[PDB]
Amino acid sequence: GKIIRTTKKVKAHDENGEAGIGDRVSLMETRPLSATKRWRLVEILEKA
Amino acid sequence: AVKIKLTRLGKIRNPQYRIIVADARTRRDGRAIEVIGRYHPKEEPSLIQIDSERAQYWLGVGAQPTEPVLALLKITGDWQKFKGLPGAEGTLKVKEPKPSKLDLFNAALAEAE
Amino acid sequence: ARYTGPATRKSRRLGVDLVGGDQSFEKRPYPPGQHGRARIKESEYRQQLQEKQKARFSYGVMEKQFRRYYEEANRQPGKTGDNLLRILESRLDNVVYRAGLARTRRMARQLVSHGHFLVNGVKVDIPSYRVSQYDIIDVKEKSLNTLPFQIARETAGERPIPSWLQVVGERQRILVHQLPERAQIDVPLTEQLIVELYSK
Amino acid sequence: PTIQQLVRKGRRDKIAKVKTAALKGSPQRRGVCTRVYTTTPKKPNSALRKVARVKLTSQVEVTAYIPGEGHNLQEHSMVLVRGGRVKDLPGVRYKIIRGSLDTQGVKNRKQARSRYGAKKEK
Amino acid sequence: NYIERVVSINRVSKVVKGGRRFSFTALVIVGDGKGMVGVGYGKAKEVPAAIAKGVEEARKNFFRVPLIGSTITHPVQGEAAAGVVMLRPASPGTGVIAGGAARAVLECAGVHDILAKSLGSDNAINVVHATVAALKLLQRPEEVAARRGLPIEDVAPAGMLKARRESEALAAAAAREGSA
Amino acid sequence: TMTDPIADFLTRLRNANSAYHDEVTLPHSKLKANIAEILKREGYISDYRTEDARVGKSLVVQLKYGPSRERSIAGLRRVSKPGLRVYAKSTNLPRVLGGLGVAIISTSSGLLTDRQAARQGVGGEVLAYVW
RNA sequence: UGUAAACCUCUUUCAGCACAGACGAAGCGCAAGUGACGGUAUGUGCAGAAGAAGGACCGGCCAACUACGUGCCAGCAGCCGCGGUAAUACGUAGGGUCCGAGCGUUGUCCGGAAUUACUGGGCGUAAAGAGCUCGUAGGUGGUUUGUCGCGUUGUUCGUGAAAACUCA
RNA sequence: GGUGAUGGCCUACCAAGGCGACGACGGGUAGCCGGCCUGAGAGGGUGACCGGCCACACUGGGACUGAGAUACGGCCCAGACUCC
Repeated sequence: GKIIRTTKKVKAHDENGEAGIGDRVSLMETRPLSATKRWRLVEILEKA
Repeated sequence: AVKIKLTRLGKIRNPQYRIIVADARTRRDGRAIEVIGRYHPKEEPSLIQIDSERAQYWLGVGAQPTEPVLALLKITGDWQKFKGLPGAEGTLKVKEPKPSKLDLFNAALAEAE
Repeated sequence: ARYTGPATRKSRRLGVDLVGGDQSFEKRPYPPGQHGRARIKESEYRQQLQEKQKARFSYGVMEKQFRRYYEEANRQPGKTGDNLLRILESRLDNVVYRAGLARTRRMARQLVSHGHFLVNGVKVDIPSYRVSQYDIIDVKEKSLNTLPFQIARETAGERPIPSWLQVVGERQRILVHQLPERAQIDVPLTEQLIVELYSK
Repeated sequence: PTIQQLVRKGRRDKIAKVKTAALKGSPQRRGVCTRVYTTTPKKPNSALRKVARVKLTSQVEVTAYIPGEGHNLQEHSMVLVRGGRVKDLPGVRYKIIRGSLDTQGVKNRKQARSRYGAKKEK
Repeated sequence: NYIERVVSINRVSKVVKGGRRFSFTALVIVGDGKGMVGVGYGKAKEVPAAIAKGVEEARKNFFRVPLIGSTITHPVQGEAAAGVVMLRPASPGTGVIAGGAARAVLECAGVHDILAKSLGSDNAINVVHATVAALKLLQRPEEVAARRGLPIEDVAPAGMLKARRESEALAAAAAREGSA
Repeated sequence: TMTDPIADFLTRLRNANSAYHDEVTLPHSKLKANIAEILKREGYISDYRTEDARVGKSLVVQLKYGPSRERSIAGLRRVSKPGLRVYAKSTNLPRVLGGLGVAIISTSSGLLTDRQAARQGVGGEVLAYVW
């Protein structure tokens, strides 16, 4: 019954090469764009 | 196709069917979609019951029932209704509701006294 | 399987009349055998077993049939002793006995086993047939020529008939009004011991 | 133990000792006796006890114990095996069922005939 | 009238230069079948003597029990030397469900429908002592409402009170059929 | 360090009840206050109040002993502890002593005993058992 | 032994013999017939107790005792363990008990086993605290205002195939 | 380019990147499930019947056909065994 925080990587997509590292993002799933590219960006969200 | 079938159930001597809308490429005691009725011929007045509305739905979407079920539908009037031939001519015979246990007991009492 | 051996034997084994009029029991109510007098290591298991052996040899049930009845009584929503005892007195041989057209439990078992009765329009050659409320056990045509049965219909002023039953006719037509309960029945040993046994 | 320990490692359980391994989950097996002889039990119980040394069809060579008081068994006889602990002996687990494929219901045993394989007097 | 028990007999032996000066023990439980419960560990060279000691010592050391008709109020953990017991109420018609020791205790006490379990210290001595500790940990809802000032309605649920009323009805019935 | 102030509260009351002390002293918090008010309602203790200290506030509790020195609180225990955060649906609420004793739930409607929470229909985090 | 028995009555189920003899098919056909199970199921009668009961166990857990034969033997056994002429424990008789068309045995699994303990366990001596510190990942986190409402909680919708299970 | 279709499914080129002590890469076993058995209940073992899915069809590969192929009772090849 204990709460478990867990980790999970994801591999996603931007058409225009915006986002740097150390950020917070919105996301949405899309039809697969490669092997292991499944999610896309919606809003590069909270700056760093 | 998407036909109307009967599935066999029960035990080895007396059957007690159900009425099914399922694909034709399935098996007899197989998966279903929407059971609608049933049929107990081992009884003499031979029970029949159908949800006529949903039956007419599956007849609308293009089902294609088999001979026996088609006969039952002609009886109950669902086929006659789907085709508007004269109209839903009700041919169904209902079982005789047999006497009530309480009335039997009380009548035997009053007969003895 | 109808047990056949002596009833006197077991009525002496546990030192109680299960038929009542047992003159050989009156003579030798103590147990039988070469060591019938000998002394006892007492225990609770002994009494708990003794209980059900008394019951099932009063009635005729075997252990497996009995255990099925017990599971049913515990499955029901009442409480186990009352439920079981009612379920168990519901049997047909016991019914006809307590109505009195049978002189003995064996005789009732036999008469049903040969199909002499007729329940609401179906032949019944079955002894463990239960009877719910509002059921009319008439007798068939040719129960006449049984001579002690004629004695029954004539002078069955023997052991009393209970309240939830009744007889109303010349062919001795039987009638049930309710299913009994424990305070109504008042038959041998109470059965918390038995419930505890199968609670083991 | 804490719950983080439990989630990180777990409750690894025991594994109990498989009894009667040669039979391979089978109740019996079939056997042929390479030897036939007798052997003495431990120091408290002073007697002389019967023994075989069987080649099973599960391909494991094992002793066996021989109930009753007679035995129709020499080497190469084909018998059948069942399992049973015998406290009197170090390394024995298996018994023999009497009345199967070579062995006979030892004689005059009128009580408990089912266990030894002898018939009823009519 | 009293109900009495004998639920343990071991054969003890002090040892001395001649040899073994044996002796006998006993554990005896007494109960009116209504709530009084007494316990005694009697011993002697003589088994009747030890039994009689246990009898009289149980009749000394009674203890009243918070009953409801035929069943306890609440479940409870009772600890003794190592005797653990998890008593718990039943629903009526269930039976006196326990082993040997606790069965003796509760059947003598008057219980008819109760659960139980031994979880440590299989010895009858400590088992009985733990059961007794549990019965002491029990509390009447009346005394609970007393100690915390509130009334029985806010202190208890409704089903227990149903049991109270129905058992008082059965009891008044029994007594008014007896005398009146 | 400190991690479980509610366990501090409860254990302190338990220790003081065993030592038969009269009044207790803590620092103060909204949650502790609501707990105390619920206990004062349910009947376990006589009274609480808020005095103060050098840097912050402080609670003071006034216990409840029998006239013959009968302790009013028998037992006491925290349930939903850090680590094992125990949550409760209305369908599966805890029953203490058949309902005599008291659970202490933390809900959208605030702290509530189990009965009040059930009558509202609500459920949520559990915090303690009392008897 | 044992009301067990003959004994005089009675009932005749189930099997047995003779006769009749189905529904299962508001169906299929536009022909005239249409049941593999099936001449069975099931009734009708017929003569009559006539054709019909074994298996395991008995020192204790574990309700069930004597005698006899053997007396470190043969042998038994799930554990405690029993046999050196007097055994209720071995094999046979009588007897009794438990079950009953089954009865015992073996094999495997769960249980009891709070004996991997989340509910439901411990670490001074019973087996168990690393030789002691530092600190990464991780875990956990004081008081208080506001905000998000992810966890959480309440309600309703969809779904959770049927059969299984449970209630009538 | 290809597919009924998205896709390194494939291809040329370009950058070198990805995975992992929350156990990858390796090893051993096993068909999954509704359910079944047990148990107070959590939970433990199980996957015979009945039903839904998946893989296979002497062993290993391959494709045509056609709306739809693991193509049992279809084809080609390769091998083991058998037969005229």
